[PDB]
Amino acid sequence: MEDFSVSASGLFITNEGNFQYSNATLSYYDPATCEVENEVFYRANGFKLGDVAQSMVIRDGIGWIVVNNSHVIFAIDINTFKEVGRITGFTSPRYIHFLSDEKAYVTQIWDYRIFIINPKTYEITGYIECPDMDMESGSTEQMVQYGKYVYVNCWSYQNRILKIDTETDKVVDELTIGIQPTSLVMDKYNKMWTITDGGYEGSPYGYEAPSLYRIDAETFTVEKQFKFKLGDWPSEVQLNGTRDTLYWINNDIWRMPVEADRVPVRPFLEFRDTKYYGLTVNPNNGEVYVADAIDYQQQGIVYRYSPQGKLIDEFYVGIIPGAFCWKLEHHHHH
Ligand code: CNC
Ligand SMILES: [Cl-]
Repeated sequence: MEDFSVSASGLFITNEGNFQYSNATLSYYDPATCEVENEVFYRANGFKLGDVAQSMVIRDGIGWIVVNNSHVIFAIDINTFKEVGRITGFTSPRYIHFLSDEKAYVTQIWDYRIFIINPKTYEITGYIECPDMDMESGSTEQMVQYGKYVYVNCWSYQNRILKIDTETDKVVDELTIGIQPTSLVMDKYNKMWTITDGGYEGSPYGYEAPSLYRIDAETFTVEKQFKFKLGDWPSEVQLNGTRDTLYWINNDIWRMPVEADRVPVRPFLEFRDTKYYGLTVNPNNGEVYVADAIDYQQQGIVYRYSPQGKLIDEFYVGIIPGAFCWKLEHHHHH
């Protein structure tokens, strides 16, 4: 076991590792020193994260790491990386969304329910049943808040956004769109963005040209749709800190102002026959980080770009780096 006491400002990278090989890891990058630290959860705690580290949220000095195929969320000190607690019993957890210190939602694959937890006591307290959904093909994924409502995309073998009333913990509406919306963000106009992966060739569920959608939160209606090419396998809508510039992965890294009527001809970062897989925008300074899985086998590489697309830095992370979590001392945005 190793003692860490890292920067007040930094960047976590979760590494999924290889599904069913239990080689998921956590990386910590200091943008001021341009130094990366790899395998920091193992190094700090003396045991493995597990299988498919999916996502991470930082709240009140604690990092909540979702380990999808280990049925657990780890709570860590964001400075020492030491575990302060864990929640077990998740079917196959995906994303955590906090409503309070005592209430959060945890989405699942292979379950038709969203888990309700108490992060304070580290307990599962209840379940939200998704309509028209079973265990065999169930999927809830990313979440955004809109007043008293949480919106959630249904990804694997699903084609819906659900609306949850957080005051009753019930799904109160749904919207059917293209198959397998991957990810969900809310822009500063309270308009949601989601991008579909289009399924895959030979899928028992579907295989189609994928789309990027803008969905008004108030009317819960599609306002814009940008359809791509059959065989495209897009992912990971991401916003800048002012929530007026959208990024996503579709071979290339794409950038579009949220009020645009057309996807720009030119991508932010050109495809280079690798596997762009993870994406984030520094919420304070607009710097763009691209996690490249390369070939899903070797150590991944993160590329750090200026908001104008000029390379700043590049560093190795773990295998299949999938997600980022910002550790910021101050947020410039409200
Ligand atoms: C590439 C890939 C990946 N996939 Co697929 C995705 N997205 N996937 C695919 C594709 C594989 C073929 C291709 N076009 O390249 C593709 C699009 C067909 C696919 C399909 C699926 N995938 C699916 C899921 C959910 C997953 N996939 C990942 C394994 C997920 C991977 C991410 C990860 N962290 O592992 C992943 C990004 C990289 C796998 C890889 O090539 N590794 C390198 C390779 C050398 O190692 P490998 O051990 O031989 O990998 C093989 C397996 O991973 C297998 N496989 C891939 N996905 C699954 C899912 C399941 C349930 C099973 C049993 C096997 C697989 O295919 C690979 C090629 O043989 C996953 C961990 C991503 C995630 N972070 O959630 C996740 C499984 C989570 C879980 N707890 O079950 C689908 C259910 C998604 C969907 N509804 O479209 C579906 C299931 C197919 C099935 N039942 O076999
Ligand atoms: Cl680790």
